Amino acid sequence: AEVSSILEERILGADTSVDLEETGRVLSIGDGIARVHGLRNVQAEEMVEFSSGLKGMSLNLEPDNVGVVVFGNDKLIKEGDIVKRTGAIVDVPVGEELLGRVVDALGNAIDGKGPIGSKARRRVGLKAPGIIPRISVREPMQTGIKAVDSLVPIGRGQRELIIGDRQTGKTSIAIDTIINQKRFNDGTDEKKKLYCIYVAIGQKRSTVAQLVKRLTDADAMKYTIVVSATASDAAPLQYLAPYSGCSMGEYFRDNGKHALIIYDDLSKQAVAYRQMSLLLRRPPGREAYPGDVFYLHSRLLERAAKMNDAFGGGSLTALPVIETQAGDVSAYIPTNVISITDGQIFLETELFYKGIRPAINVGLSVSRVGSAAQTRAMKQVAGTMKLELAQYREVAAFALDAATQQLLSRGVRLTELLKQGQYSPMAIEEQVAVIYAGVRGYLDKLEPSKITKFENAFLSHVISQHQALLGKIRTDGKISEESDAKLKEIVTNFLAGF
Amino acid sequence: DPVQKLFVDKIREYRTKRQTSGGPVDAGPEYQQDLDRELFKLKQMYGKADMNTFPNFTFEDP
Amino acid sequence: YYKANVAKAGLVDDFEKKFNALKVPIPEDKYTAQVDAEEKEDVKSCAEFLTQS
Ligand SMILES: Nc1ncnc2c1ncn2[C@@H]1O[C@H](COP(=O)(O)OP(=O)(O)OP(=O)(O)O)[C@@H](O)[C@H]1O
Ligand SMILES: [Mg+2]
Repeated sequence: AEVSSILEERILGADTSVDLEETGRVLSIGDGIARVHGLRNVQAEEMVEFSSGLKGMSLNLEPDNVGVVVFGNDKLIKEGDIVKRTGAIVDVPVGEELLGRVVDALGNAIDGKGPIGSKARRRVGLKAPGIIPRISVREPMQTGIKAVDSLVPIGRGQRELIIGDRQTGKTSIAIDTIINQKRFNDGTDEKKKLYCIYVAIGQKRSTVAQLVKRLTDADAMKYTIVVSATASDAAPLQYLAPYSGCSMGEYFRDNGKHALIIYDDLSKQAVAYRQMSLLLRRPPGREAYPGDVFYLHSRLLERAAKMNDAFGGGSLTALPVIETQAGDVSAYIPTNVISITDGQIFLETELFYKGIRPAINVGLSVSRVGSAAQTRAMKQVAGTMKLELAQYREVAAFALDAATQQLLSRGVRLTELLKQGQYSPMAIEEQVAVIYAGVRGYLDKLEPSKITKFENAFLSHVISQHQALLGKIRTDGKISEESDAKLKEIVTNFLAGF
Repeated sequence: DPVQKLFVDKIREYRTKRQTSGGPVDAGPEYQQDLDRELFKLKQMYGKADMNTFPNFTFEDP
Repeated sequence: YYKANVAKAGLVDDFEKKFNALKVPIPEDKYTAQVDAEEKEDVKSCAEFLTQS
């Protein structure tokens, strides 16, 4: 009954205003690109609209016609159609109204659930913040993966890169990072809350549905936006989705809040851009990618800044995901994005199958911030762990004397310590406890195949009996002398009793 | 506002639909066939329990 | 809310009230009969083993 009534409520308010608008006739439509004739005052990369309510962007301004890319399906545009200029550069809704909503590349709700109540709009193609607004990266972005929080730490405002082959565990790292922020977002202080944005480019709708249901299960859509430009979405949408998500995150950083955006992948935005550019007839380049393929990404990843306290203090981290071919990191787009970003996280299939998951190749993975953007406890412990693994990797290819035998033992113990499961990120203090137990020669007595057991068991013990110690480590943010003595006695007692 | 003849025309066809909805008008067999299809799908996905009152458990001690 | 989005609010109200009235059972200590064992120990470690030692 009231269903029809709320249906009427929609008619009750319409768009009576018909205006005198500039137009153009579609000389030629084919392959997703229209060649409009007219639109004399249409701007560059403006948003135009077609007679069927379908949008497009005027990308080419040639003397005789305007090359327009259609944001949607192309079968509905005929020749001699009508294109009306909307007089507005391409822009997307922004605000907290988008949190928990799945939206398409243009900010249209995609999961039903009504419309977006956004009260503001932001242009996708905005220039990056200057040199003066920024400030060096200070806080840590807690990822939950032990091997990332310890060996390749990520700060807030950094631009890490997750690069690997197909099916090595990149989206898994992204989802673990998203899920971990629940503990901070549930708390009270607003200086730790991190709103997450996930841009899904070229992924089939089933994958994004699995991902969204996984976030819902972990109750992580309270603060997540999902911008999906899946495979069946015209190339002009997969091209533009990263920029839409980056605007949704620029809104957060511009208002003193913190945001995390995860492009997934950028190697598919590159392909969509190449298709667009080849269908506008622009000359190809190397591997057929346009010449402006580096710019495409550099202008996009340069928006992940760390504003100083005069500009709000907000930040915007970025975790672009690249996909290499058989580990050929030396390809074109991989090298471009490698020389654009800060750190990197190399996932390798030889490590994925050898049992090391996440496959993070700690030997090659880097993080320019390194020291900074790491908690003092983690800084204390992960340093010694890093040295121990660095020494171990040198003498690992084989498998005598007591010193090097114990060095290999410690290396292997730490290696089996760094493993982890899926969608179970650990609090930083728990990581510190586990890594401390491992690196203070305690596990050297145990067999390596059993280490995982210990790990799990140990936490389930400390998480109940010694909540006070973990709270101490979190609050004070360091392993004080008394905290160290406690940790020592807890580990010594637990090891024997197990 | 009393001028948009299409506006009031849509509102009028609305009012007629409101009054005539004693049973889904112009339903056709597709109406019932669908209704049945997704009702059965939802029933299968949810469960087969006593879909009326609270079924009882009667557990077993350790 | 669950009652505010259902046509038969009465049926869900009845569900709610039956939930309010009906609770759940709890297990006991019959499986814990190992109680007896403790008493037996009170003989060895304190009467037989202790005295002989
Ligand atoms: N830490 C882990 N422990 C166990 N299994 C893992 C882990 N990380 C990833 N996997 C496994 O790897 C598979 C692929 O994961 P994921 O989708 O994260 O990789 P991907 O490279 O994003 O895949 P694609 O690139 O094809 O989307 C999953 O099926 C998952 O079971
Ligand atoms: Mg993936």
